[PDB]
Amino acid sequence: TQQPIVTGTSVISMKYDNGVIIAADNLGSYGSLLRFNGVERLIPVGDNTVVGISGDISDMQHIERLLKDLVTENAYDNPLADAEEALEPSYIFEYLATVMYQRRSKMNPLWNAIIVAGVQSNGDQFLRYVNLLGVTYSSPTLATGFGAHMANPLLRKVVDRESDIPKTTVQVAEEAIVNAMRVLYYRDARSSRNFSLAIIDKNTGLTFKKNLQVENMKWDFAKDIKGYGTQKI
Amino acid sequence: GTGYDLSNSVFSPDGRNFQVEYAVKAVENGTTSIGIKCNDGVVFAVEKLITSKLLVPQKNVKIQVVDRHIGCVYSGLIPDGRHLVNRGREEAASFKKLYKTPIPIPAFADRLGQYVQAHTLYNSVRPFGVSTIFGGVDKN
Repeated sequence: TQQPIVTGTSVISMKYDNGVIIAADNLGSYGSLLRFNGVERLIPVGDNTVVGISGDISDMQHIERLLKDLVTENAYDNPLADAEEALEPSYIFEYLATVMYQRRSKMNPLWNAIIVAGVQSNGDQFLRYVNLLGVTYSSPTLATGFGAHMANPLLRKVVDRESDIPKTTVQVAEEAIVNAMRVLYYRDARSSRNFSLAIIDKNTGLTFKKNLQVENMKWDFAKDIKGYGTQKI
Repeated sequence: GTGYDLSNSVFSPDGRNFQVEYAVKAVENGTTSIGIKCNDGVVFAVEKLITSKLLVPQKNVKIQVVDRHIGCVYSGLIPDGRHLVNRGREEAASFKKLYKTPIPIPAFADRLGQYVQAHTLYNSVRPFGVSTIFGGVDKN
């Protein structure tokens, strides 16, 4: 049993016609102190999977080390490591889920919420969640922490059910994700303006975008607000 | 008298360990393998005898990798070679976990060295029946 110390907030994602998109800001909070700003919370595994992690940062770094090892280990005595026997998004997820559930079962969790995004070898999109309790689930859109409350509602207006996937383009999807990141920056006190975004396309491959910034913010209407009820000036 | 060659860690009257010398015979009886150090790397090559047309070509790989920067090849009892590489891998993982940096070739060499030497210390184990050629690139 423990308590999280340095933490990462939301991780949001959704799937479109040809792949999946996942994003997360670059902040490492220490309680209410916005302590670290160069924190990458999207972990690429090979060229078909990206693991986004929220929660305790020390545990995130541990999970990072675990993932790099899975890659090394999978390459051992494996002449097809970069082909038919390369790590699949589903293998990576099952592994982490297994670990997450064993750790909670020993009353010593990895204090995180994880989303595994990727494209399988047969083209299928892969999007699944797992957290510190070992709980898992899939949906056309997935978000952790605050994003679950404010991002899913916006992302679900684009893909409300399975049949909406093929009708959704990378452009529409990325636009929706970027808008969601802005909304989170407006109402989540533990969020940052800078974030990373990754796209896993069954055709274009893996596109990892670093140092993005929330832009086109509306603040002007603030000049007209005065007092908290009766004040006029 | 005699019998100095029947037990692994016994010193013969001339200070030798006959069981280790017999292990060498198993090595000399094996396929040939080599290693060449170049101006910025290393190359490993090995002879793979074709027992019959039935062996699927290019499928019975003998060269093995340790971590991501080390290659190992050997001659003699193949299973003993694999055993040694498994240990080498645990050894490399352990070093990286504690020190972060991938294991230096000289450091890795001694790791395999100490383990192999350990198998000449007791009569409860047999020496390794392989000679191993390995290496890679590191910080220097």
